[PDB]
Amino acid sequence: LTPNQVNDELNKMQAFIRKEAEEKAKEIQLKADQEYEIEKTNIVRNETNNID
Amino acid sequence: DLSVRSLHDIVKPEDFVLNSEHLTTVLVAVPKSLKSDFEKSYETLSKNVVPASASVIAEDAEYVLFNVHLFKKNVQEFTTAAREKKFIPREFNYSEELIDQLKKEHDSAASLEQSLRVQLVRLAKTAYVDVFINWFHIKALRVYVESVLRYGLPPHFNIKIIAVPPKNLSKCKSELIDAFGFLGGNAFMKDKKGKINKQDTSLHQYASLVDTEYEPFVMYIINL
Amino acid sequence: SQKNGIATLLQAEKEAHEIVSKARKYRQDKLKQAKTDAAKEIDSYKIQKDKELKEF
Repeated sequence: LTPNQVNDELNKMQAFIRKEAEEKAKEIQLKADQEYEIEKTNIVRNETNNID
Repeated sequence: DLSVRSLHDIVKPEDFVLNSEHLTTVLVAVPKSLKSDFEKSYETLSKNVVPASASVIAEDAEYVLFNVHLFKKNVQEFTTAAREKKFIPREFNYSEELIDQLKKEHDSAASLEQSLRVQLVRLAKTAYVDVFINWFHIKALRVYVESVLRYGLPPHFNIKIIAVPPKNLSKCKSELIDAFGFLGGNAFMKDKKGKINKQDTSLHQYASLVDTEYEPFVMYIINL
Repeated sequence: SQKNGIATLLQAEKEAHEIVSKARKYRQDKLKQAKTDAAKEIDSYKIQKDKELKEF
């Protein structure tokens, strides 16, 4: 197809590529915040019960 | 012809992209009339369709085979949109194992037919000779035992193989019947000629297991 | 224009995939962090019980 349409699609496509990666990466590192806390409290709570 | 066909020998790293998972390639089997129609439509089928991807990688008489690159989520929208236009998608991705296995199937199939054909032509020829030596062993046996049954003694017989030139068989068979026929029957004898094979009747088959027409002396007819 | 469109996009794809790889890195470290920063509270808690015992 015609040169104006091919540059119009080119900016649109690489916008999506990054955006999807950024979105995914944001869920991934957010979960990482949650897992650190839960598992950190569990490791403490379990062994502080043994010490008591 | 495209209807089950996915290509695997015309791969390229840029006309067929899949190295992470963001981009994928869908191939579209497009009738010739519809070739212009695809070049115009390709971008509109789904959102995020890569620019200028639409090129005929391969072409046949009925169909022209296109590649288009696009985002993976969008492949569902792309395919459905393609079928309204009245194209037929052919799904093939550029996974490494796919390309390799289809290619393999072509090769493995040629190698199986090839090896086999050489052993098979050889095996029949070798079989042919053995079954020839064996066919004549029975006839020799068959004729001998029969001779004993019909003439009695002596057990010592005068036995010949007469080569008849093609189409003189009927004339040969008759002459033998006249001369020698009296020995095995002076009333059990009639004139006869040639060899006719049938399942209309069982008569005229010259055999000692089913009822046939009794020959006046032992004579068996071999057709090659 | 075929290997012009593919190229801009391939550069993007390797940069995209690497960002995703960074997040998994972060996520693996946080899970290690959990055990490290839990281990540090348990052994402080232990000598604290022992201190009030040795007084006893």
